[PDB]
Amino acid sequence: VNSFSGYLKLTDNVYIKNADIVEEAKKVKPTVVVNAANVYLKHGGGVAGALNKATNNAMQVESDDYIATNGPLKVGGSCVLSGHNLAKHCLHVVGPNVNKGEDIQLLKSAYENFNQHEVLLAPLLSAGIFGADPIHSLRVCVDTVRTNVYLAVFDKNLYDKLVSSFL
Ligand SMILES: CC[C@@H](CNc1ncnc2nc[nH]c12)NC(=O)CC1CCCCC1
Repeated sequence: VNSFSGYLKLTDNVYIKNADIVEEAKKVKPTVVVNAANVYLKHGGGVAGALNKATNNAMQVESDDYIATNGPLKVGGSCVLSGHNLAKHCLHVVGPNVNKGEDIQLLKSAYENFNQHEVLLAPLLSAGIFGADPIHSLRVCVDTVRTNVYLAVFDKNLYDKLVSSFL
């Protein structure tokens, strides 16, 4: 038993809710919150800008030191950093950004990072400002992630469409 509330059950291991990931994080304080990152860990908008704003920019400061030491992430890759005031850890995961021309096949690789963590609070990768089909992202999630994932979808209208089309 965990502390996530009002999630609809999609599969054995995938749950979904119409919620702002920042508000879910602040209420739950999960072990892992997933950030929808880019390779430079420049957290400007969408999930990344919203989480970073909620950390008072501490996420960005930590991320800049990470990049200065390690260089950019790979598309499809990830790193574990602090969750600051939102979670124990933040798993920064880079899904492909279709609005930049990146291979959508890399979305499966991105979701594979979730399997290194038993339970995660996460957004829909590559969707929203990253430009990919959200129904496809949810499908890849369900077909790739084997650990327990609690998906927070910000847009109400999209959430209704995702559930109603899941089948
Ligand atoms: C589906 C991914 C999600 C990612 N963004 C966020 N996901 C969770 N919590 C967040 N808090 C702040 N941003 C958050 N984007 C949205 O839902 C917005 C809709 C995308 C399609 C077109 C209509 C808008």
